[PDB]
Amino acid sequence: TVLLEVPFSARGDRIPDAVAELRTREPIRKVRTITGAEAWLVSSYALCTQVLEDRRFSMKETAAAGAPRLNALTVPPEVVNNMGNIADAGLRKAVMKAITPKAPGLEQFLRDTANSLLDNLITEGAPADLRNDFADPLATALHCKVLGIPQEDGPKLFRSLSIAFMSSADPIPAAKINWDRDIEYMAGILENPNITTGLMGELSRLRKDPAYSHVSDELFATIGVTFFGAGVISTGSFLTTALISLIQRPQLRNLLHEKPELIPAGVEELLRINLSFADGLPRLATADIQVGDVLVRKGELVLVLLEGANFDPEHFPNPGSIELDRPNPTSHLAFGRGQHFCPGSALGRRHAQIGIEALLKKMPGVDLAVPIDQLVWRTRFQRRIPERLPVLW
Ligand code: HEM
Ligand SMILES: Oc1ccc(-c2n[nH]c(NCc3c[nH]cn3)c2-c2ccc(O)cc2)cc1
Ligand SMILES: Oc1ccc(-c2n[nH]c(NCc3c[nH]cn3)c2-c2ccc(O)cc2)cc1
Repeated sequence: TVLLEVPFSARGDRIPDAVAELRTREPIRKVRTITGAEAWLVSSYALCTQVLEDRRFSMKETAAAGAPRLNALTVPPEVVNNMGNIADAGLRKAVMKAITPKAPGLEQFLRDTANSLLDNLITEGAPADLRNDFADPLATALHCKVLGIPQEDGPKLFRSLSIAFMSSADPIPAAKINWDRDIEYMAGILENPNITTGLMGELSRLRKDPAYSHVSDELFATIGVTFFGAGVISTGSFLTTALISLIQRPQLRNLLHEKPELIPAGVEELLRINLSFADGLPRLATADIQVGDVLVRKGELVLVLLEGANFDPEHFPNPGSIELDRPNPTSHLAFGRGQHFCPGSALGRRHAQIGIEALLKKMPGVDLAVPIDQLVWRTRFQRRIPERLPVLW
């Protein structure tokens, strides 16, 4: 027998029985990644939070030359430190303000786009693909709006993502090609006088502001590419697997349809049980640090298994069930924790809440149109998603 390998399963509709067993017996244990490197897999809520809240477990240094790797880089090394670069350039507050869902028109844009997507589906008739023809276009449309770039440009940028967020043992030639092309697109956007709204609009004017004159010009285009990619792949994938969890629970579906004011509470539970992250979050130990029964050594790789924490019965009793009245409802790790907590968390919540609200209104009888085992789960990818999500209503 060989050392236990990660990831365990590409299926995003059920957590393996093995996670519970692992968490109970060995909440931190050694595993092998797809590159052949060894790593510590952390799977209890307590130890996951300890790692995420201790900056000596570094995200930046996972990109160091010769480090044990979860997967191959699909960005330049320094872009792993993207938020650190943004903060050092003085751009953190501006980036945050631009990607809030409280921007005027934004919530109405989401509703209009979702409703328009659903009407098209209805007109075509069942079956409909809720991933390719609903959740992902909605994510793509949203991030075009958030960035301030043409809606028409969305599908072209989206096409990079099935490779850009691969979880590969080896570097990917196509990833570099798409990167260079997408970076050039965003640089053009910065020079485009028509682009005055959203994130790219704000970055364009900060670029001409004397207070930012010494900010690297390549960081501006990089922010656009990375926030579009991360936002679209994360919201599209989350909404998709959230719709599966909802569909699998007709009474919850009915309840939220009847009482839509419960939808935010519903989405928060759907976030907690969400299996969209295919791998643990990687960190490199920059010191010798005790984690449970293991002294992690400087230079070693640690993987924070989000569903390990989020299904931990010591923190979330009956973790497999959706409870709209938990006393600790946002304390899940779906958005991470600590220094690198997701900057798009508000946008991600609203994308899901509005998508679900529109869906339940337009398709109250929504149900899977194929047996659940017929869903095709994407492999070697940083997210777990079904290639198609056929439904009827
Ligand atoms: C439901 C939707 C989303 C989920 C589940 C999600 C999940 C996460 C998680 C778990 C992390 C932490 C990664 C780590 O600590 O290693 C993260 C970070 C990040 N997220 Fe999200 N995210 C979502 C939406 C978004 C959106 C809408 C954006 C931007 C528009 C975004 C951009 C980012 C960026 C740039 C980081 C890196 C933060 C850093 O390095 O400090 N995400 N996300
Ligand atoms: O056009 C794009 C947009 C995004 C990525 C991307 N792919 N994978 C990751 N994640 C870290 C990673 C893992 N393996 C290799 N890179 C990112 C990313 C996300 C956000 C961020 O701030 C910094 C990088 C790639 C191409
Ligand atoms: O298993 C591993 C992990 C990482 C490296 C590594 N390669 N290049 C660097 N260079 C940055 C660097 C900063 N200070 C001293 N090295 C490091 C490294 C080491 C330890 C550390 O705490 C932070 C980074 C090598 C093997």
